[PDB]
Amino acid sequence: HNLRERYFSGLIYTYSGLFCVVINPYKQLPIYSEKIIDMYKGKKRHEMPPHIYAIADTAYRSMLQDREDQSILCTGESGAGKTENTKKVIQYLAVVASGELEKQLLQANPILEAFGNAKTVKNDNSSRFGKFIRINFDVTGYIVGANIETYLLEKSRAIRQAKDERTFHIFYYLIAGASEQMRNDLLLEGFNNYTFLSNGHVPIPAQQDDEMFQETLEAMTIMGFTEEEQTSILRVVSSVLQLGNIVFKKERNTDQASMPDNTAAQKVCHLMGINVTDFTRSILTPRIKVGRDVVQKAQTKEQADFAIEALAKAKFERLFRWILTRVNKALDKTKRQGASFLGILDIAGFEIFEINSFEQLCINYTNEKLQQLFNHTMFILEQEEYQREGIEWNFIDFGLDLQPCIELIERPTNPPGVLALLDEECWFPKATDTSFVEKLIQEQGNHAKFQKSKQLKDKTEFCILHYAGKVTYNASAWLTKNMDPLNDNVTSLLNQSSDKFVADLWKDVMFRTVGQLYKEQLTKLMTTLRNTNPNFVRCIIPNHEKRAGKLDAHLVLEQLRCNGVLEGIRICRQGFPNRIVFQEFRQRYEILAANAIPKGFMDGKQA
Amino acid sequence: DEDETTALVCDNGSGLVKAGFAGDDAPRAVFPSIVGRPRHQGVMVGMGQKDSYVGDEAQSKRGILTLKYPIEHGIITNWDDMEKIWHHTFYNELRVAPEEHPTLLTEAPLNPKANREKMTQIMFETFNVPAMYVAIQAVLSLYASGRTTGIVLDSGDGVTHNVPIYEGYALPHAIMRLDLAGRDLTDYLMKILTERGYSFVTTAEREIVRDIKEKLCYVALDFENEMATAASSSSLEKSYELPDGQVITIGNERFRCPETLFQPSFIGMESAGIHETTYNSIMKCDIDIRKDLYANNVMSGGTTMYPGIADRMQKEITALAPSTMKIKIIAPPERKYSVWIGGSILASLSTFQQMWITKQEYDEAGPSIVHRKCF
Amino acid sequence: DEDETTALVCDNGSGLVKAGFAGDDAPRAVFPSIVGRPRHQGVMVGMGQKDSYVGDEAQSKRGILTLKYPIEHGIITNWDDMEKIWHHTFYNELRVAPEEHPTLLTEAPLNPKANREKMTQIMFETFNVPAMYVAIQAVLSLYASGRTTGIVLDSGDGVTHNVPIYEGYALPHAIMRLDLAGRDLTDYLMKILTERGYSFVTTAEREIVRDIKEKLCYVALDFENEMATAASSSSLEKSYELPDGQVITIGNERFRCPETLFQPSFIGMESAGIHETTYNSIMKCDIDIRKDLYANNVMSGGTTMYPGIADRMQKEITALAPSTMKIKIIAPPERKYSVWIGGSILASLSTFQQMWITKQEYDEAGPSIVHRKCF
Repeated sequence: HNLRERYFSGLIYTYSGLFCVVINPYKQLPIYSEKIIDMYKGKKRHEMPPHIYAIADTAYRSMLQDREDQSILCTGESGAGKTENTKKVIQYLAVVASGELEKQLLQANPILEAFGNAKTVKNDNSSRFGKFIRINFDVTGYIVGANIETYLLEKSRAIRQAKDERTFHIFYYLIAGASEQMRNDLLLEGFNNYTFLSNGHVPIPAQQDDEMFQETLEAMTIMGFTEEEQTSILRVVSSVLQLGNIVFKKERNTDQASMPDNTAAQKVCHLMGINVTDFTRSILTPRIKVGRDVVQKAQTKEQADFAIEALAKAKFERLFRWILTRVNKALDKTKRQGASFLGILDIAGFEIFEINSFEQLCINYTNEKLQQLFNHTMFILEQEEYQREGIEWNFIDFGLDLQPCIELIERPTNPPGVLALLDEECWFPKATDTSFVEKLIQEQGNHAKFQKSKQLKDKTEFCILHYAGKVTYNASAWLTKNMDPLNDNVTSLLNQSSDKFVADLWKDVMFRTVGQLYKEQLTKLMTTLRNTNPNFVRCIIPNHEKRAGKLDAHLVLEQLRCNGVLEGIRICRQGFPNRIVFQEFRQRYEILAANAIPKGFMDGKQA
Repeated sequence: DEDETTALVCDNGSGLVKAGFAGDDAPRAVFPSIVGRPRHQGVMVGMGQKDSYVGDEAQSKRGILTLKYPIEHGIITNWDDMEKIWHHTFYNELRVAPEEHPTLLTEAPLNPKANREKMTQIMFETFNVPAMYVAIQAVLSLYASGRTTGIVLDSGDGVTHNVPIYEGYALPHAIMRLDLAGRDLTDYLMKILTERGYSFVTTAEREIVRDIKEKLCYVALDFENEMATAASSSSLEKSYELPDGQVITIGNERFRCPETLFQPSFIGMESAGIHETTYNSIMKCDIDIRKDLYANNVMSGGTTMYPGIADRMQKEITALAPSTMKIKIIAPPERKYSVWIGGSILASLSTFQQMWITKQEYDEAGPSIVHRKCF
Repeated sequence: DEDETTALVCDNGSGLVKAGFAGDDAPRAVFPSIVGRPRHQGVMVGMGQKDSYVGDEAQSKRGILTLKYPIEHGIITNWDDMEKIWHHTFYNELRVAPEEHPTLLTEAPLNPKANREKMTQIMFETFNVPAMYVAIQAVLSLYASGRTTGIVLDSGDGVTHNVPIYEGYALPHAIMRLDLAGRDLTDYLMKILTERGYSFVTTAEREIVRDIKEKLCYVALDFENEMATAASSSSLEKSYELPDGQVITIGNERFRCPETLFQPSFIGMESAGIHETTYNSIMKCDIDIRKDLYANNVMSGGTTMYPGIADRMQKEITALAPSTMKIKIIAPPERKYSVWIGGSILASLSTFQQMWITKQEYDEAGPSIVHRKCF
């Protein structure tokens, strides 16, 4: 009701536990202006009422004045305050400091929209990655750098998508938006004539593949991509797309090689400039890397079409990675003191979604480890509280409320954890989703927040008591986006590309599952959040439909829990939530059983 | 190494030994079980001055060397030279210490206790392995094939086995532990080369004959047609040169080897063949269950590398079945080392955590711990 | 409960337990009171990781299965197998838990306390049935074709039973509990098949024989003549084959079973005849009343579903009676399942709401509430 009537009275910005709850209106409230830039320059989180500029100054004065690098935590549903609170701090610093470079972030974002952002449920232009915008400050705390970076590039989404979750939008941006001239340069089969883009939303909701594809091209250019660098980028989008269509025919016994009809390989290889025959036959016949030798136990055509999906996955992954690279090339100043920095967060936080699958397990577990930093720094400020007074009570490390949810996803052997049970079954020369759910069930006790479902439900499904609240996972379609027998022969062919920019994408050439890759992307964004004083800005939905001035406190706490801020509030409660000041106690409780102690009494303690 | 057991693997058969580790679909290293030692070691005009020629090292100067086999038909026989081979496998071939990684030493099912003891004690006294699985040389061929059940053959250079996977899996009367393998194939090739006139008496010349076979050999689907073909060097009487000036013209004798595996009548005593005791394993399985194993006639080993092993063995096993039941051979994308592949893949999943002899398992339960962990 | 009580129907006897729903004319499934349990359930190529095979699921893998019985002689011989039976019937075949689904099971009259206690307990301790019902197997077959009065012989593939209804209802010394079921014709069949040379020992082969008796079988109208014909493969020597090539040309043996239906003493038991005990349960009343018993001899259940049954039994009751009181036999529109069909009808009827065993009925009134509700 505080949150609700506050937002309703305008106060999107409510403190909660110890966090700047931005019950995001999705309009960057003019609490980011130079007046508020300076009304907070000098004014950290708790110094002033709840603000991305209170916390933006926490960050800054840690950067200039405390000479400590910073990271404005900004968690929650993708685009539910992310760009809101991120550009909030960006401008705070832009005038507090010298910003300019984050401005290419805003033109990075459409490209991030293209190849890194994939649609999601509570957001259409949703970053299916979490990015951080590290604004790099002089020792004087002056924005001489700003470099953005995306992790949780759901290469799975680059191949197999989620519900209300398009691929990385460009795949769509490509077919609709990339011209049919490109559609043939990019040999762009239709959205669902491509194995990917199987998600129904051809365009982004409230958006279009055409216009955000042109955002894609032009913004790639503003980052430094030629429309032929862009067009090879797009050939990659489309050739990834082609890959799922490239099927390598299998045999009854565990065999090695068959795909005669490499016309989808013909397409991927025209786009990538690579050889259709090398691509094909070497997915037929990859040199399986086994030790002192790399033996032609050529991947069973199981692993061959798995190398196909792996090629598409890692192909588009390094596509958007080189893309975000150019993003940062023209984005950041190559000159910066940057002796301090501020990593402002734009991630899809605790995602309360309907599809909870490989990509969504990795996303929700990512936000698990992120809100662990969040609630642990809430523990930090709660301890700061108890040490501020003489408080015999230093209540539990509060990010610990997250941990059993987390190794639940992580444990790789010794009966292992969920995503790493997936990883096991991808370490097999074959695919074993059956042994995957074998491990899910037998390991549900080996996890501490694994909710292995009922006698009949657990058989392929289960749950994972995420810190988003429990999130039910059917882990049966994860190996196909995780097996990743990335065919080093075919990816080297992608380096052997005749499309030279395609080679630039995978100048880098079986096991190493994608579950581990997405845990990696988590840990990356997690360090970018935690490596500093995690600056307490929260991105809260009064409506994930990107609305302003409308609220139900329902969606408020939905994102609070999604930012862990409901948990952070419980955690202030899990600690010392309130603090009746001494003289507050004297006023309040002279009438309440003081009786020799009139209010305004002398002895702070003894009164 | 990786987040698995990532357990090392000595796919140590009796004619070949394969180094490696988990998370891999094919042998990391292949060096014969044959460890060699020169005849005139010391200083010669010819030789290369070594002592224990671990693996193909043996095969070098057979004109002036000799060649022993630390494993003979899965019986890990010279566990000094098998320690040479385990040093080779993990400490040299793997070049990752046996002492550091769980290792996996492959063995003939129902191997003598002594060989098991060697494998374990040695991983845990000569190679101080944290936790080594003495893995069933055939059941590994099974695990590599993408299967965990069926007719489980490991045929040839090295040693032949056939594990049934039914109500029973491993018994001194349920698994074919076939000492009829590419070793007997080699010995017979030697005998018939002497018949033609190619006198081979020393184990150096027997390994000459083995390297002949393993390359000049044929799983004789029809021994006799190609035998008449190979009375002269047509396509099936092939030559082999030792670099000292020795050319060996191997007649029908090429495919006279694998037939020893299948049809041991080539030798002249009262013994049994490969597919026969293979079906003996399948027969411990019930009517329905011999029918069952028939589907997975998993095969591996050295004689599985001579032309026709799938056709020969499956012709035979299909015939070795109630005609109400058909049989199909599983051919891994690598058979002779599908022992290695299965051991390493067992090492890859959680399964190796369930299957090693720990170093402690040994030091406590003696080397009998093999029996106490894996036969 | 449940105006049309939706009440699940388990025609449970020694053989076919029939699954289904309120108000239907044939069971939603049929599966004998037999649960299969393999020998060792090893990791076979053909295995199931399960041990409890309810119904014909027992009949399935007999090559490795031993086949136990939930009911025999209308006696629940295994309530845990009847747990299996109602998991099958309701949880599996009705695919609707007997929990929350009233279960108009069946149960023979004069069943020992054990069977009623079980049926209710299973239904209320494995299956927590909101409203179980075990109605009279025979009176259920009565209710199948829409009857309410007459002597309704029901011998399902469970116990042989007859409840002579008249202007009132039957007597406890005039109610047939014949030492007979589908199991007895089965076992006699096994013995007589072994006689001619079709040997059966195990419950595997005995249940081979039960599926013979249920299908390779015939109500013998001229038993010994057909026997002579079928001592050689001429007219009733009809081969069931165990799928290993075990030729069982069930000759005389087939219709030798329903001869045990009409004469259960063929096995060695001192029981009476089925149609004879119809006549007996008929006579035990007054002229007008025993006559009403004479009249309507509904032959019903599974073992009265062999070729020639009704008129055989009818000639029987006529010859086995005075000429002062006539006898007629009713063939239910689905006779083998008439027990089930009357269960389903009583279920749809208000009568299940007038006759059923509630879960609480057992929990408070003891399991004797089945005694209070099964008659």
